[PDB]
Amino acid sequence: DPTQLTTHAMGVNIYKEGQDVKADSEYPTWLFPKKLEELEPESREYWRLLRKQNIWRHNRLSKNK
Amino acid sequence: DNLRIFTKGGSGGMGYPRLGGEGGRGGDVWVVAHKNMTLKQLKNKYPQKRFVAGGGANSRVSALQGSKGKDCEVPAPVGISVTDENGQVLGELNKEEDRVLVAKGGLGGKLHTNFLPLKGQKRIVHLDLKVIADVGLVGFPNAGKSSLLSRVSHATPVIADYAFTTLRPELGKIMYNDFKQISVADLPGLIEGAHMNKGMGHKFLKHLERTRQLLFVVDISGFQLSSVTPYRTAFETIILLTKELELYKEELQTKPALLAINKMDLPDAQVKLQELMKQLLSPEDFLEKALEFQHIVPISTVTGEGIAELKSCIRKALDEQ
Amino acid sequence: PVKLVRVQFCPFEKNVESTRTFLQTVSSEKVRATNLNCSVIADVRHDGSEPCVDVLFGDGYRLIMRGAHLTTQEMLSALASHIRD
Amino acid sequence: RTVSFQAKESMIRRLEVEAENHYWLSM
Amino acid sequence: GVIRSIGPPLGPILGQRQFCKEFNEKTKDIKEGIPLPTKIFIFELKIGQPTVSYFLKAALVSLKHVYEIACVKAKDMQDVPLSSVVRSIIGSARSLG
Amino acid sequence: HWRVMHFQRQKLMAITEYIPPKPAINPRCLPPPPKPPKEESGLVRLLRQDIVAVFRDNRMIAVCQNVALSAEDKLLLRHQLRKHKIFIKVFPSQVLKPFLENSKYRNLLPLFVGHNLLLVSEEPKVKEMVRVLKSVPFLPLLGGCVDDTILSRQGLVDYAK
Amino acid sequence: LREVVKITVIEGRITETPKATPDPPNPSGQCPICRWNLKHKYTYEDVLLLSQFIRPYGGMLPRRVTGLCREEHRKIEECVKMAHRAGLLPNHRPQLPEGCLPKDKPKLNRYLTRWAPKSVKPIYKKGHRWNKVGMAVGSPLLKDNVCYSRRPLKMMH
Amino acid sequence: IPERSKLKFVERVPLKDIRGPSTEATDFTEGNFAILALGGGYLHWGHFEMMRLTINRFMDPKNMFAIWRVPAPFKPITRIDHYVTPVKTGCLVVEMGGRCEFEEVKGILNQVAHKLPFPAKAVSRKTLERMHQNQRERELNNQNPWTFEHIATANMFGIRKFLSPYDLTQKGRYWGKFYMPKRV
Amino acid sequence: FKTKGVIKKRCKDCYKVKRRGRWFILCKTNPKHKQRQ
RNA sequence: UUAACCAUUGAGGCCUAAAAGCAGCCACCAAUAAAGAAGCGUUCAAGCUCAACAUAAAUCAAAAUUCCAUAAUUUA
Ligand SMILES: Nc1nc2c(ncn2[C@@H]2O[C@H](COP(=O)(O)OP(=O)(O)NP(=O)(O)O)[C@@H](O)[C@H]2O)c(=O)[nH]1
Ligand code: FES
Ligand SMILES: [Zn+2]
Repeated sequence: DPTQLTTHAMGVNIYKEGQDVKADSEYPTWLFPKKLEELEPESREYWRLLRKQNIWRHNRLSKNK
Repeated sequence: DNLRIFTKGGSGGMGYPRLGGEGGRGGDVWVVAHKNMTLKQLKNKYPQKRFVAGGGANSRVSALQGSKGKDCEVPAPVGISVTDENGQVLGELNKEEDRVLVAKGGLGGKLHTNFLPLKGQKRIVHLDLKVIADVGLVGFPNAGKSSLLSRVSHATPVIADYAFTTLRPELGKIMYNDFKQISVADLPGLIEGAHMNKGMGHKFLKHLERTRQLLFVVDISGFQLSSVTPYRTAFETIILLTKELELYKEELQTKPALLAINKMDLPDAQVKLQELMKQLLSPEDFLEKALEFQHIVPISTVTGEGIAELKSCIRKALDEQ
Repeated sequence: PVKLVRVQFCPFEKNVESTRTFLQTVSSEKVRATNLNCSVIADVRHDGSEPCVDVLFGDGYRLIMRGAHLTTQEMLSALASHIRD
Repeated sequence: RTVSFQAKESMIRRLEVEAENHYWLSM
Repeated sequence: GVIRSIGPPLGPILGQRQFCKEFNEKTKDIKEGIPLPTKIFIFELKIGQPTVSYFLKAALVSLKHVYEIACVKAKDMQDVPLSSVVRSIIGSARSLG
Repeated sequence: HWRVMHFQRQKLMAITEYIPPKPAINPRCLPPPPKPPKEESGLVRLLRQDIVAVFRDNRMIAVCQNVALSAEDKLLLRHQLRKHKIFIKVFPSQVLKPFLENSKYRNLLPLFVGHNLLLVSEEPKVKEMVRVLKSVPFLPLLGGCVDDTILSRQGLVDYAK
Repeated sequence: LREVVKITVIEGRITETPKATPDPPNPSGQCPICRWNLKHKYTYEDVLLLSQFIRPYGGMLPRRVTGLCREEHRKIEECVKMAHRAGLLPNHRPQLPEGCLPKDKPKLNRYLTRWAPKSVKPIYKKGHRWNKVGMAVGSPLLKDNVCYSRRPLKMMH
Repeated sequence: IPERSKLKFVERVPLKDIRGPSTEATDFTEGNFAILALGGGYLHWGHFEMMRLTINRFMDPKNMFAIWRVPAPFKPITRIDHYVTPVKTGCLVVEMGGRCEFEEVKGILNQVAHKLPFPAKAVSRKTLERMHQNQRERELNNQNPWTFEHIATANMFGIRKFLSPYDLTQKGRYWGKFYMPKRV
Repeated sequence: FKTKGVIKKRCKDCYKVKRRGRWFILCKTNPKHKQRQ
């Protein structure tokens, strides 16, 4: 759609008040699953995914019953 | 009362080469009319619904012909309509001594012809006694039909507070001083249209087809029922009721029917009852031909007022046809 | 079916954990709604006072026991028998 | 059908005597 | 017992003890076409940021184009880390559509 | 099917049966073998650091019993506490104990009792902390330390004034 | 040992209990039986040892409290049944409700009873010489006890 | 994961064969979990179908695979009614493998083994190794001075009058078509 | 009560007992789950 | 080896209005001290609640005439 890729955008509220109200500067510049191999044991996200795999490992056995 | 049954025809016995001859035709399934009580037995007793027939004996030395197989039979209620899995009506055992070749036994295996053996046919057959009530109750959700059935009989009907409730119709026989029993069944409130089987659908609407006559409850509160935003008047509801009934089946509209006004207790309902008197009969501000049977009586189920009056009218129409 | 339930204990003294666990089980809002007649109350102090629990009924029966030598299961089971009356 | 205690003991005795026969026949 | 999902007939329990007009009124306060998480709790009433499902469809979406709606998420997933909700919509974003 | 074996052959099998060696003392009854060396999972190492980090950052550590409230309902209380910039901490105290054994705080072990939530902040809003406790009636307070001073609930309430 | 007394007010009072005799003959024994070198030297007749693990009404104490190993728990539990069925524990009888009385039948003397007498079927067809159906005596759990006979004990009679 | 993870079909039509220790299919080739024959028996095509249908339905194509470790039926049988595949004790009838633990495949493999014509068991690589280690351990630490081989080979007691010539090779582990594990 | 050679639990609520010389699986929620050896 | 505990969204989309861990198929998903969706529920979401957090311990070896010696667990 020509409008959405312009200033008109689905992201900005399309409310009756908003009505599609763009540039990188206008939005957080800093902001501009995963692979356990990259993750490090201690790192909270590692355990998260590893436990996801452990839970999936439990789900692997659990699903079969 | 709309159960289903699977069957399997017996297989054809394989022939004995070098002049042994034909094989016996496989056993075939013949549903046999018996005492009407058998329906309870069929659905509950012998729960396994597969009726299979013995295959014909294979041709033996000395050119013995096949035993012709062992047939299988299904006792069924009198008046049952035999229909295919697809819903096509194979036949109906309306009268006694009415056997039907529901399934075909395997063609007898003949070595001289092209096919040495041949396997028996097996199929799913619906055998159903959709409620043949003397009259049936058709209304939109929250109409009050269950409440109406509650007081005429002692059936403890499920009261549908919300739509899509009381899915299974509840059969109630109405006793009279003349010792005549009239069976009335209340189905759940139906949606507008339903020709596409939306929501509840017209699957249960086959039950009405069996019923000789139709009973129409007309909730006065239903008049201008906001719902999502249809805001249907009772006048509109009847027009929709007539239209939707015609779409499902033309004959249903022609079938004898009666009208039952409901929820007249409220004083505003009485004012609406005068509006109900206005709507139909004489032309109003319409918003195809439609049918008005005029067998309409004003009653209120909650107050139990005028219930006795309606009873008489129903019996008169029944005794007439 | 309980008019009021009172639990009393002294925190820093390391004598009874069962009383707290019974308080913890009582803390569970699940039963608190079932026995809506009673408003749960928890209080603590510093004195050398053995932990105690007091249950009050409308009929006037008061059930009081101390956790020093009572395990949470017993009181609970004792409560269930008393509630039946 | 199990084998008695008499039967198993007596054979082992005969085996031991025959075991010695092996040794004395080696020199 | 919120009816969370991306009046009288919908809310009959309320009669026993408004959202119909508030729904269409809020339908103006929301986009006509984008789904919304109906925070119609069970009985306080509230509603906030819309959902990412149709957002991608009508747009697919650039990083600038998505961070702007992240602020809409920030406007009311009440978790403080706004970066996290971005991943949330992102997680749904890949799965959805 | 089994085929019977000549007696003599059966006698041979009876005498050639395997005999296992028997120990003088069952290993179980004997003193337990020296414990196999245990290892510390990375989470525990990080967990240990987390407990050290919260103590270093937060001057006041108070102890309020846990209730295992629903996560979303817990977030409701947490949201109220977050509005007051007071944080909640929960830890597998099994690793907490080593620190308390040898640390500036050594008399708080009795206060810590299993399922007990922790209170941590940078400001001693003790009066508001009691006020936030009044939000949930049953929710009790066991004690702890405020501004590096160990005290019980009654002292904390007097300290609140 | 703590006992609950009721009055309603109910309270549990702790009383001092006798302690184990000091200086076990074989220290470093994990389980209590092994500490005193009793691994394979007790049978159902040894009430003095067995009674120590029995509740006042004849029930077995939990394994955790006694501390016995699983192997000896099973052995101790089995002998107690045989001790009970043999009428060796007359003071540890069940706590029949006040509305009940003993079965009032005469009691047949037993010993070395593996199974509960109520649920054993009679052997109508006993069988011939190398077909005999055997009547079990004793418990297999005690096969490892020290034996002072020429050959192992006859379990099946 | 092999592309043809599912078990292939087996063609219906192409005394000592089962009376001794096996010499083929005794080692895991690709999979980690397999069914071990504990006796001598003949596998007809009906058994082959049961193994094929049961295993194929359960196994996950993404994470599991299976292969056949025995030849198709080739031995004639007369009242040429049908052909039976001979199997010797110790043979691995079927092999399974993939990114799965043994416990997941234990139930199906054990269920399939029960319906086989001969006694069988489901064994992983570890379990098969453990079984052999236990067998060797029993032989080394046996406290019985006398063993079947020494008595038979040395003709002690005049035993060979009552023994078959094959008995010396088997050493009493195998009798007829049955395998006695505990017998050292 | 079916007398079967192998007794197997069929649901979580099923429990096992050893009464009158035999093994029983008794389920209060679903009496169909009862088996005797 | 179960102990008695606890279960945090944009409905992940799309083919069945729309399909919620979960009609169906594919992604295989969201922050957090900590949770992927396991049974299952659900028109779909009702949610009954598994695994986490958060707590404490944890594979085998002796049917038909009328039952049929008697008995017996330890003395070297
Ligand atoms: N005021 C009033 N209320 C009535 C009357 N008849 C029924 N109701 C009310 O209508 C409520 C809604 O249920 P109701 O319509 O009776 O049930 P139903 O007949 O099974 N409905 P459905 O048509 O969907 O099958 C009932 O709870 C009852 O109190 C009446 O004559 N007057
Ligand atoms: S022999 Fe030591 S635990 Fe019993
Ligand atoms: Zn059950």
